[PDB]
Parts: sequence; C-alpha cells; structure tokens
Amino acid sequence: PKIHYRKDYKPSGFIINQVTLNINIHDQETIVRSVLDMDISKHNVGEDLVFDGVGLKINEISINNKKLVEGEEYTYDNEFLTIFSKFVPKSKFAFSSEVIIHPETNYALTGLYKSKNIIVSQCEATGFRRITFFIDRPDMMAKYDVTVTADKEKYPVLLSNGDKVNEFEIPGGRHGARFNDPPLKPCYLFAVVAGDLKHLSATYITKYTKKKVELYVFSEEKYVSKLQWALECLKKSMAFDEDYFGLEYDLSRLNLVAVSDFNVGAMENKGLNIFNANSLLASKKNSIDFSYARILTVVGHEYFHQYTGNRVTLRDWFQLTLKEGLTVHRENLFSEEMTKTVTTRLSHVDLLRSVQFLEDSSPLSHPIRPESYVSMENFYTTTVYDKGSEVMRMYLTILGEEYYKKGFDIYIKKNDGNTATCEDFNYAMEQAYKMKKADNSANLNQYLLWFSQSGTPHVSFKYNYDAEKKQYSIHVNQYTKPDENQKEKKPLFIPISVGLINPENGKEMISQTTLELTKESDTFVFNNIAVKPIPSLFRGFSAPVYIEDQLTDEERILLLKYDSDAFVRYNSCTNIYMKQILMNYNEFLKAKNEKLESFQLTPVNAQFIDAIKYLLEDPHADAGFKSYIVSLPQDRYIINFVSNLDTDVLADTKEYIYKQIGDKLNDVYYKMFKSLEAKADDLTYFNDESHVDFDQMNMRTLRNTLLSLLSKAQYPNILNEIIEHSKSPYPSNWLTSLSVSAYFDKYFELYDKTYKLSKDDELLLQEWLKTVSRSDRKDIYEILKKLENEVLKDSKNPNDIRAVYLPFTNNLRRFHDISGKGYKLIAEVITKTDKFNPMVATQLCEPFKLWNKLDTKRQELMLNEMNTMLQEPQISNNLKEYLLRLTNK
Ligand SMILES: O=C(NO)[C@H](NC(=O)[C@H]1[C@H]2C[C@@H]3C[C@@H](C[C@H]1C3)C2)c1ccc(-c2cc(F)c(F)c(F)c2)cc1
Ligand SMILES: [Mg+2]
Ligand SMILES: [Mg+2]
Ligand SMILES: [Mg+2]
Ligand SMILES: [Mg+2]
Ligand SMILES: [Zn+2]
Repeated sequence: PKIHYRKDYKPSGFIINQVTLNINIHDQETIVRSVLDMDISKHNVGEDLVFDGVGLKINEISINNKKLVEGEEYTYDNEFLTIFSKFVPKSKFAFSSEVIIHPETNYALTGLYKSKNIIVSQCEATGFRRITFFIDRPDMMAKYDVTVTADKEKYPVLLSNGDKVNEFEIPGGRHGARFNDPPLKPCYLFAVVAGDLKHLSATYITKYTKKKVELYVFSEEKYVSKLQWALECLKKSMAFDEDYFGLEYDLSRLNLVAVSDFNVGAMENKGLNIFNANSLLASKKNSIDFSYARILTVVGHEYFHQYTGNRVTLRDWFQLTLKEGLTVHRENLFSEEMTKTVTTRLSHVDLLRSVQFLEDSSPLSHPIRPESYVSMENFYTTTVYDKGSEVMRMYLTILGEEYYKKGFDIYIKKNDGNTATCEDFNYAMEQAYKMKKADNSANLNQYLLWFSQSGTPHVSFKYNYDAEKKQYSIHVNQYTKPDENQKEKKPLFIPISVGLINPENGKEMISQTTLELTKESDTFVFNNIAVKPIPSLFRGFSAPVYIEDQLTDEERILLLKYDSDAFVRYNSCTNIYMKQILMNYNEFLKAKNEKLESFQLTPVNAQFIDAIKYLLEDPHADAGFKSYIVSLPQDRYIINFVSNLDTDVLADTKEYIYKQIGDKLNDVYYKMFKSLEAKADDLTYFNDESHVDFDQMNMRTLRNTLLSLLSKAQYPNILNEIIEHSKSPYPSNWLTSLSVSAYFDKYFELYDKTYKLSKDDELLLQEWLKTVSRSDRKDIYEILKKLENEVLKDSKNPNDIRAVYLPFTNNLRRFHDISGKGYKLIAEVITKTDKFNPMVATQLCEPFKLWNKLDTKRQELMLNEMNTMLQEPQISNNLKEYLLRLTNK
C-alpha cells in the first residue's frame, strides 16, 4: 500500500502542455488515442518518464512518432507505464498512445463507464489514468483538444469540455464531434458524455460583461420533464455568485447532465457538470420535498466550483478542503439566501454535530487537511467538506461581510488561473484582517491550526455578575482531547458570537459582538450591564465545537422562548434534551445492571414541556423550527456523550422521553396537524415546477413529524388520518403515510399502494425503498429479504443498494440486534459490493464508524464482522485501507 505524504510534495520533472484525444466508442470496446505535447521541467533530474495508467490495454505507444518496444524501452504493470530515461527526449517532445478500455463492464463508475445507455466519465480524483496515460495529478495543467466518435443512432448527443468546433459524419452509421478547450485545466476536470440525451435550455446574460451564456440541462428521454427546477437553480446560482461575490461565468455554455449510476452527488467538470440523477431531477408528482433543497444545493455547489476549484484549482490532493470546504460554504450562503428559512443553517449544524463529530472522535479522525492518504476514493469526508465549510465560514464571522468580500476578491485575483494551497487562502484572509484591524502587524498564523489539528474543541464557560458595578464577565476555556494525530493540542483561534439577553424583558443588552478567543482561556468583561443577563453563546453556531454552556434548564428555557438567534434557541433545546437523555439513560442502565425489580426515572422538566407548547401554539413562529424542537437529538449526536453506549438502553430512554412529552402535548400535536393542512398541502402551484416554497415544505415537515409522533403514541383514531394522508398528491405525504402505518395492521396494504405509485419512476422507487428500509417494523429483517428478492435483486446501481440498506442501519433497536445479525447482514452487502464498486462498498461501512463507542458486546460483534471483511482474499484497496484505520491496526 503506497502511502502518500503531504510533506513530500515536489513539482514534476515533466510538463504536459497539450492533450489531443480521440475517443472512439464501439460496441464491445472503446479505443482511446492520445497525443501529449510534453516538455522537461526545471525540476527534472534525468528520471524515468512514468505515467499513471490503470487497466489500460496497450495497442501501441510512441515518442516523436517512433514506436516504442515493450521490455526494451518501456514496461507496463497495469498501474504505471515506465519509459526508461535513456529513451526520454531532453527537450519538447510528443508522446502518443492508443489503448483499449471497456466502459460497458466498468461497474466501479470511475474512469469511463456506461450508466444505463449513457457513456460518461468520472475522473476526480485519479480516474483520468483509467482512460489514458497521464501524469495524473492536479498541478499538471494542460490544454485539451478532444474528439469523440460513436454510433449515431445510439449516441446522438456528444459532449466534452470547451467549444464544440466540428461535427461530422463517419461511414457505417457513426458520427464525431470535436471540442477545443484552450484554458489550462487539471485532468480531473476532463469529462465526456455520449448518449441519446434530451434537454431543456435557456440563455443567461451576465451582470457586468453582458455575455450571453447558453444553459443546457440533459437527461434520458423518459425523465426530461424533471429537468425544470435544476435549470431554475442554475440561473439562481449564477445570479448569486454575481450579486454576493461579483463573479461572472466566462464560458459560452454550461451543460448539466443527469446519469442514473453515480458514486456521489455530482461533479464540477468544466462546462460539463455531471450529476447523480437524484441530485438533478425532480417533479412535484414524483419527488419528495427533500429533492428540491437537494437540487438547489448540488447545482449551486457545482456552479460555485467554477471559481473555487476550477479557475482556482489545487496544487495537490491534500489541499482538497480548499475547494470543497470553501465551495460548501459558498453553497450554504447561497441556500440560506434562497430559502430564507432558519432551518437551512440549523440543518447544516445538525449534520456537522451528528456525523462529523462522530467521525472526529472515531479512529478515523483527521484534520481538514490530512498529512497522508492511501486511497483518494476514501478522502472525500464530512471532515474535509463540512468541518472545512465551518472553517471557511469562520473567516466571514471574524471579518464581517465587507472585509470578508474584500479578502475573497484578493484570493480570486491573486490565484485565478493557477493552482493554490490552503495557505494562499489564509494569506488573502489575513490581508483583510490587517485592514479590518487597521494594523499590518495583525496576522492569522494561529488560524492555520484549524487546517492541521484534528479533533473537536470543547468550549466551556463560567459567569460572574457584580450588581453594584453593573459588570458582567464571561470566562471561557477551550480544550481539544489528544488523539493519534497530535499528542499535544494547541489552542485555536475561536470566534464566539455572543449576545446578552435581559431575562426580565427578553431584549438585547449589547450590540453584535464576536469574542476572539485565542488562548487556552480568557475572561471577557462587559461594563454597564444593568441586570444579570442570560448569555446567548456561539450565535449562528460560530465555531465547530462542543459547546458547554453551563446554563440551568430555566435559563435555557428562557433562551428557547425569547432569544433572537435561531441556533442558540435550537441549541438550548438540544442541551435540555441531552441533560434529560443522559440522566434517564443512566437510570435505565443501572436498573439493567443491578437487575432491579423496581426503580425511578426522572421526569421531563414540566416548564420545558410548557415552553414547547408555547412555541408550537405561536402562529407567528416558524414551522421548520417547530419540527426541530419536538424531535430529540440524533442518535449519532447523542453517542458522542456516552461511553459504552447500550443501544437498547438508549432506545428505552428515547421512548420514555417522547412518551412523557406526548402524554402532555398530543392533543396540541393533533390540533396543529389538522390546522396546518390547508397551507401545508396547498395544490395551487402543484403543476408549476418553477414555483418552490420552502416555508410550505417546512409546514409539511412539521405535519409529517407530528403525524409520526401521534402514530407511535397510538393517538385515538389516528389511523383515519394516516389513510387519508396516503391519498395526498405529495410524495412526502404519502410516503410518510407508509412509514407511520408501521404501527398498524394496515402497513402492508400501504406498502403495496405506495409501491404501485413508485414503481414507474426510477428515483421515486428509490425513495420508496428508503421509506421501507427505515420503517419501524418488528419484521424488518423479513421485509428486507423481500426487497432483496423482489425489487433490488442484483442491481449494481449505488442508489438502489444505498436506498435498501443505509436507512435500516439507523434503526436503533433492530440494526443493533444483540445477535449481531444486522452487522452480519451489512457486512455481507459490503463484501458483495466490494467485488464491483470499492468506493461504494466503503460508503456502506458507515454504520461501523461508531463501533468502539458501543457496549462491549456490540463492540465485539462489530469488530468480528470487520475482521471477517478484512480476511476476504479479494478485498479492495479501498475497503482494506478503511477497515484497517477503523479497527486501529
Ligand atoms: O464535491 C463534489 N462535487 O463538487 C462531490 N461530492 C459530493 O457530491 C458529496 C457532497 C454532496 C453529497 C452529500 C455529501 C456526499 C456527496 C453527495 C457531500 C464529489 C465529486 C467526486 C467525488 C469522487 C472522488 C473520487 F475519488 C472518485 F473515485 C469518484 F468517483 C468521485 C467525490 C465527491
Ligand atoms: Mg482495462
Ligand atoms: Mg442579477
Ligand atoms: Mg435501474
Ligand atoms: Mg488508529
Ligand atoms: Zn465539490
């Protein structure tokens, strides 16, 4: 296993100036001819010329049109092509090759492959070497001249990067298209697509240069009616980058293409963005609400890459977070502006603190710029993406919008057209910091520790108020636990956005304030504070940390009801829930351990339940926010706080708490479920795909959340409401009716009904699979076996496999069955998937990430399955590497 180290970066001894490709797609094979116009760099030391080339069948290779001979002048081992240095020219030369590849049987979906009837590439990170020989690293920038030929009937639409400069007929029913893309790019941004594609199009006129840009969105013919929202989102994305960042698209055309088989969400190939169909296609009849926010975010994300990743690219793969963290941050700003709902920010926090915090306290923990890797296919993590985004967002918090924009422009103007590193961005932000602070001695050197230090900081507080002096102090401490990456952790630059709430009237007592904590601890003092305040801490979730607010539940309730910041209200509620959860968990655990015949549980705080009722009944309060306060914290958030977590005890704990609150609020829940119906399910714009109302979708989220709570509670005659809900035109509603019917003998009647509604749309059927997989059923294992035999079968579509199995792994009681049979089942699926798609097999490992946090029996069960997978003779590099790190070997 070759380990690559960040510290070892060195420029290549070679240069590739021009790539000229001919890609000839045939029935049983694709022939790729490539001419590379090359040179010797100032770094050359007479080394052999080594190309990346994986799984290529060589027809011939030449230098300066002289055919090379295998053995004598080169060797190829199916991974590297080595040309012995004595045969490498000492000035500009042409390297040429012709190889054969087989997209039809490329089920790993990397390189050039076939998805249904579409030929499509995926080159990030090191997939270009699966198409032709190359020095496959992002600092090898070159111009591309690409010709694609193919059967015209099967593949009428041909696309690649750049301008289409020729189209031509070929004998025997074939045709070709030539694309020239003069700006330099790294090879991971190369793309080609061939297929019988249908489209929608529009023209966008840029804000300042007034350039006309052609926008095309493509899919297979069957789903062309699902393209409209994506096109609207693309327009919105272009406008936002123009309006917030002053950035305009500078190419003549941008193509978005949906394919059914894709390892991730989408890919920002220059001028030719390629999408998982589930992240591009939607219609109100055939998609759940979540698709609309998903398409907005993924279209936005790929568009924002045009500057942050494409025009400014990466020196090397260790800089990944420079394009991904920064582009997620740009997409978050975009989606917050487009949706205008507080739940947008809250949902990104929720994701970070459950999934990313779990990663950062697991054996997989890494900084957002790792020091090493074995597999790039495993490198695209929530740490790099989501913690990266929070680190990119902290610059905006620290600088404020005016100076952040100044700093961002410096970054773009200094690095446009080049490779860049994380230091380049920090440098640009630093220039703005000096300006904001009005002194050139100010620096952000400490800030760089956010790129290198792993683990989640813990921030805790003590307060003091002098009533005579009208003086309030906030004493703050930070602490990162030592881990495998750093024995000694250093204090970070932590920005703490704060407010001070007057508890008598709920009003703000100070102006907007961001505390700059740069030491292990500091005390922040405020004068002229007329009454003891309740502090509103880390407003907007201003740093990616464990917050320990040291507030009473009474104080947290006051914030939940009256604070101005959505995150702090949501966090205060979260903290009340966590205090209850840990208390009840320990009470149940002790009863279990001691085999007690009787015992007591601490009830849920009554004033807390009253506060939930208060907010729920407030007609001017936000529906999405309301759905968060009636939901307990995510299991994967909770597990970061409990050692040797007994999943059964936690399930019992959650049930007790929900039942406590429902016993008080169920009539309120029901009343709201009924009163919300008219607005939530309004059909006025059902046949307008341009019209998307995120408040209305949040109202449906609330109804569907309440319906779930009422169903579990077996609220009187709630099955009537369930049956009626199943007749709604909105899939979010009728799929909810399936999952909440789990608690009734009508489940399989609804199973069949919703199957019939879903089966004729590929993406809708995937949503139906997810709904079944996640169903709270005692017979869920039998149900899963039925899905396998009747629907999934031997599909190699990652969306199908992920839909059937991942939601089930969140079934706290059943996936974690003490027999270990859920662990055994997912490990079988992982091993089976690893035969043809190692990247997706490793994604299917996600349930095991928390293995060493569970009770010792479940730890042992999970470890046994992971060691079983590790012992498979045919295990991929991806899966082996991942499982070795995860099991601490
Ligand atoms: O950043 C990206 N597009 O701009 C893109 N990432 C994603 O789509 C992520 C984003 C959006 C999603 C939710 C979550 C996981 C998935 C889907 C974060 C992406 C693209 C290519 C790859 C990628 C890397 C490989 F090494 C590889 F072999 C491959 F096939 C794809 C991984 C992530
Ligand atoms: Mg091959
Ligand atoms: Mg405009
Ligand atoms: Mg299919
Ligand atoms: Mg380890
Ligand atoms: Zn990205």
